Amino acid sequence: MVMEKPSPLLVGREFVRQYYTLLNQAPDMLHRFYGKNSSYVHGGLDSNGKPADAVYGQKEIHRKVMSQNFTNCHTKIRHVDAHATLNDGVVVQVMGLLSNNNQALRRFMQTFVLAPEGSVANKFYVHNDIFRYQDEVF
Amino acid sequence: VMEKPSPLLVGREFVRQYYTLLNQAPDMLHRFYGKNSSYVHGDAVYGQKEIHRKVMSQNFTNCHTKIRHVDAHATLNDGVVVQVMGLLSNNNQALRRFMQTFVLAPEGSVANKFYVHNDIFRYQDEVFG
Amino acid sequence: PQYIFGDFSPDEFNQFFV
Amino acid sequence: PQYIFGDFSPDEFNQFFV
Repeated sequence: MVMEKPSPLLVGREFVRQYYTLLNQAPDMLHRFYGKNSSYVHGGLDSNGKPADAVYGQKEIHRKVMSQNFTNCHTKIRHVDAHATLNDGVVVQVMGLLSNNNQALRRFMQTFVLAPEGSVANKFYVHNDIFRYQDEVF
Repeated sequence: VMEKPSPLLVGREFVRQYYTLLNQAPDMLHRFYGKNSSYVHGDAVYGQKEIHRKVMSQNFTNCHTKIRHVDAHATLNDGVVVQVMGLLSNNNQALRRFMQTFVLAPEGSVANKFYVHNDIFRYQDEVFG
Repeated sequence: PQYIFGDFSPDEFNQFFV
Repeated sequence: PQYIFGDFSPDEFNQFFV
């Protein structure tokens, strides 16, 4: 009954659909993916012309998501690649289009790291979430 | 809490070394990787010998990089995950916007020393067609 | 939905992810 | 480089990284 480690690509494509399903349906609940040492960034520019910084931990991630204005978010996933990494982790690379409150779709580049939770089988958490729009950066 | 290195400083140091070498000697790129490293430049190849061949088949000539942003964070088991957003021009063809994802794992012995456990590259133009 | 990705009770999962 | 990456001798290091 001893198993193989789960397929990285399948793990990655099912997480990415859950992630973007929740962002549209109840983004007050995105915080549930994240742990104590989880990094999060979702685009943004500062006072200078310069990309905005990461926040750390559940409660900081939650208020950060809340302060963004996720209303009837629409997503198109153009690219998903996933590979085993350290400690039976999965690294996921995503490129797509995102629109908030039915404004224009903007192109994006994202990287996730999923860590085993270790409790049940097939149970993961998001250790890292790096999301950047292409316009704010290029 | 062991005075872990700064992930950003580790990130920016690896990124200068990588693109410096990609330009100056792409032959030597395989020296970043271990036996269980995965590599994609748009099916994955694993380990130094297979990665070296993949490198060579992509003729890296007078290869010019423009990095626009770099994000590095600490990940599982003392790793650093790095997303790069840049432009690449190979043999003075038109600069093409790319995304690259790196995972950097500690060698376990030597201090301040890392190898590349994951390398994923993708041109954005191939994806938004 | 073969994989679980955060802290969710059973219904929360079958509200959002089935 | 206070930080080493991959498998290089100090001689190769000087030629490329400094």
